Amino acid sequence: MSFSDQNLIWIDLEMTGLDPEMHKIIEMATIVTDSELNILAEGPVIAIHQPESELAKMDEWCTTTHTASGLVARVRQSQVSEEEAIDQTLAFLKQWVPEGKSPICGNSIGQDRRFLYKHMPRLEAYFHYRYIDVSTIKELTRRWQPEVLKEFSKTGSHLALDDIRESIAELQFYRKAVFKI
Ligand code: NA
Repeated sequence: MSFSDQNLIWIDLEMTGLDPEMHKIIEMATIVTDSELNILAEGPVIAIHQPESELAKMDEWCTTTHTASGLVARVRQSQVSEEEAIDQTLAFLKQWVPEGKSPICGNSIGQDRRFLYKHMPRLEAYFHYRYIDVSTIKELTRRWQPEVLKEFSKTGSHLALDDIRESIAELQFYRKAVFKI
């Protein structure tokens, strides 16, 4: 419909930890916005099954966070593998954005990309090599006019779709608060 090589692909992952070589993806969510950040479509929100041996690598922060959110129960009950999650996500993205055109968009999105390179390279390849990291703007704003940041707050639930919605909201806030274009 609104298919455009200017559209942006937003992605957030939840993982069993911070190390792509040791840990696994347990949730993924995608959103497509147009170039002006209007949300066009939300993609699959997928809890990815992992065995107990992989959930058992989670430290206290990860265990308590993902248990309290309900994600661990969803992971245990899920019948979706990484490969199937890639397939669902690509089938969604191909309807909205051409391959290789959108930077990867989110907060500290380089971390998600590391997990995509390791565990979902077919999906990593769908992105342009660049990064749209909303936290770049967060960090520059903290240094250049930190009182701006008290006008915006996040819930931070570590439910992947809600968190990527907050990433988009953060950039929308910066568009009005710190940009003049
Ligand atoms: Na994240």
